[PDB]
Amino acid sequence: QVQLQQPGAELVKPGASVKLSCKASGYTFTSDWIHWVKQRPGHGLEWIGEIIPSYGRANYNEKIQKKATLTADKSSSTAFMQLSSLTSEDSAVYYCARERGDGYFAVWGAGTTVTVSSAKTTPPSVYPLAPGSAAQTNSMVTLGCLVKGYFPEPVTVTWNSGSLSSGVHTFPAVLQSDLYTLSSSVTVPSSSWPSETVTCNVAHPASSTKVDKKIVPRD
Amino acid sequence: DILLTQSPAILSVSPGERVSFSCRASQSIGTDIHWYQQRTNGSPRLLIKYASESISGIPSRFSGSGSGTDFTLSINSVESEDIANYYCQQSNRWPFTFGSGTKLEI
Amino acid sequence: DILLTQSPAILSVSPGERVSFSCRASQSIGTDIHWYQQRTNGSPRLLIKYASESISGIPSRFSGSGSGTDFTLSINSVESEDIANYYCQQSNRWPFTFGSGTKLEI
Amino acid sequence: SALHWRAAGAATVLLVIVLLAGSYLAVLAERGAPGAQLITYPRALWWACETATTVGYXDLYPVTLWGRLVAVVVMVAGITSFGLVTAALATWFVGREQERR
Amino acid sequence: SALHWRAAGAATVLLVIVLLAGSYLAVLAERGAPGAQLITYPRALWWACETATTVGYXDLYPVTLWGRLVAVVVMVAGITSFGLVTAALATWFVGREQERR
Repeated sequence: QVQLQQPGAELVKPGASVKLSCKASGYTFTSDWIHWVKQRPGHGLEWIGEIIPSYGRANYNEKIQKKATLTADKSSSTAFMQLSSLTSEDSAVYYCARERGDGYFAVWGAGTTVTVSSAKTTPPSVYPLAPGSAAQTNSMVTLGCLVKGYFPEPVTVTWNSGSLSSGVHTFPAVLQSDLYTLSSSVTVPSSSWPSETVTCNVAHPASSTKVDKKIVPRD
Repeated sequence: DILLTQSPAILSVSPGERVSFSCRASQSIGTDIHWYQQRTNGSPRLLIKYASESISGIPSRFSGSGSGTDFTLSINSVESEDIANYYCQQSNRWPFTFGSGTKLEI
Repeated sequence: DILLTQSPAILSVSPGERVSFSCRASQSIGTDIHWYQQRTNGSPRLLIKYASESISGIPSRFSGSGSGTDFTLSINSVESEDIANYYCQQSNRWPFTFGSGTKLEI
Repeated sequence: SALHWRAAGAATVLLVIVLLAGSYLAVLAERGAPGAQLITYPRALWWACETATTVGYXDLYPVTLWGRLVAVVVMVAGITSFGLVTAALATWFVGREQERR
Repeated sequence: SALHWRAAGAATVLLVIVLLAGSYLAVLAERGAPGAQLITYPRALWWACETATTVGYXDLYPVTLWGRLVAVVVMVAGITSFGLVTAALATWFVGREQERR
């Protein structure tokens, strides 16, 4: 069972503030420290700070401006990190990890994507991608779905609820006029389609809107 | 604050070969080094703790060695699932710190 | 006798930007470093003591970090009143010593 | 049974407790101080042991004000205890041999 | 009250005094010696504590002749004191249990 659960995404306007959370499960000891690591896209890991729930004390990275404030709630077993007065610089993926007071990070959270923009949330438009009537086929066939016009990142695309992970590709999004767009592809044995359904599950956390889309052949 | 240096930043190797990543500490830290793996769109995964100790659930292919200021994470016969970013982290002195990162390329 | 090196000697930055001065100790001194400010025709003014501790009466803009041999005094969003000479000083070993100095220029 | 004999054992149970709380409190106090090395429980426990016995090798020592205060308590507890067992061995030897006369 | 009990407490008050004068005198003696690290009061007090208890970690030690002499006095005061409390605990245990007969 996922040891640490964090909200998939958060949108914040410049100067505003957001409070990220991290709910823990599994064993819990008095010697547990919850850490927060910040990762900017294309870059590495940056330790932000730590807190010890059982006692409530936190420490922060001195080598960087203190945007974060750590707090813990023993009852609901949740650690929170209050980020304040944000800017484009504070935009990245924030991880929480647990340390048993022995120095290494045993388990990590999926990470919460934080975006600092004046833009407006927007669910993604999903469309099928079946071959063209004149497209001859080999022993394999390729399908896919087009997710476009959404904001902010990210979106999690799966094929048949993950039971088809093999032969899947989900290209990186491209930003334009305040709207990301990406495409995913899948390759199943030509003979297995459309005998066997192939759907595209798309979840957009920043707006709480999951949508599927069956991929059938054209007319 | 201990500075961990990882070089090179990108490592290219042939399938099945033996690859070695290196971490350089700015001062002796014992064996208080740990290694993490992060695949694309994924979160870090502890691979080796305390420089040599193996974690449960990690291919016997992964191993680590070193002490003091020089550490090495090796992969005996690399394969596709190994394409990712490797990081080291020290717990010798406060505050904990992370290496810049190394990308494995096949 | 501990030698504190400050480089560069002159730092030029744009209004509101974030500037960072550095002090290099010739040997580990813990966090026994302190920073001073001296404007033109003025006398030194303690800004940060023990590398990180903030002094009372100093803008929250000023901060310090480091330990061992590498130390940094930062200014989040520099402004005109900050144009002056910054110095570091160590109290780790006798005799106390001062850095050569760094001039902030906007 | 006998006072001295009980006070000794009580000193030993108390020691173990101080040793464990010492480990916890030391890490709690040291974490947050740049360069501090007394920052993980397992070694902090070993630090506590070598402090209570006074062998102080170190290979590890506190550097913050509260860490030092925690160190002072562990030192005294260890010295008091080890000293409360010597007095119990002296009471046993004296009171006993006094019969061998 | 009882001699041993009084001498112990007196040994403790005296200890605290030696600890403070030790801190003062150590800095006074060490300051002026190149490389000396026992040069500020707060840490000199912590040096005094770990010396009196004999745990000498270390992280700090005198290097001048007078600093060492001051160190010798603190060592002896701490050892004498801690040793004067053990003898008081032995007198208490002996004299007492002697009734439990």
